[PDB]
Amino acid sequence: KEKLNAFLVHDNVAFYQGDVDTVVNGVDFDFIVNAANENLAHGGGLAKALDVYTKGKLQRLSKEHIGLAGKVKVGTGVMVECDSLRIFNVVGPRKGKHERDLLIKAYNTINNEQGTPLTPILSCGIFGIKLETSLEVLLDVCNTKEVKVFVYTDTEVCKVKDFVSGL
Repeated sequence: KEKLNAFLVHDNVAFYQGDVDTVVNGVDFDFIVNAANENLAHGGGLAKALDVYTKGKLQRLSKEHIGLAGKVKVGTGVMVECDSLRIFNVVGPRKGKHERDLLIKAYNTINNEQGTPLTPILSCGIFGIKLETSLEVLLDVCNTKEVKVFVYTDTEVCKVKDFVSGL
């Protein structure tokens, strides 16, 4: 019944390519993860595209609760319901000394949030973390329930395939 076919499945993890409108409409999932920030201020990248999608109910239901007490740590997420679209706003780390520990935390919050996640690969946008490093942590942490992962570009799709080949 799923409209968009995964370009790759590895163990419990299925990989899709599309923009936000494409994956929200084509993929079966309980909630989508927004790769976000402390004040929840949507740039900028996937966060923008999601807020355009919403719109911008995401930013409004945002702050709101940021807002209500009162800002979000690296990460740690804030679920919002935008119509029939549940958005789990997760703060991934910036590149840095503690990026692997904070990446572990972020994916662990995703994995422990009830339902099938649709997540991007955290922090490999302007945060500067290598896609393959964030994907390594994603697979290590998200190792039981089914999880769906999306990327946008043909470059990203190749990096995912090559990394998964090496496994």
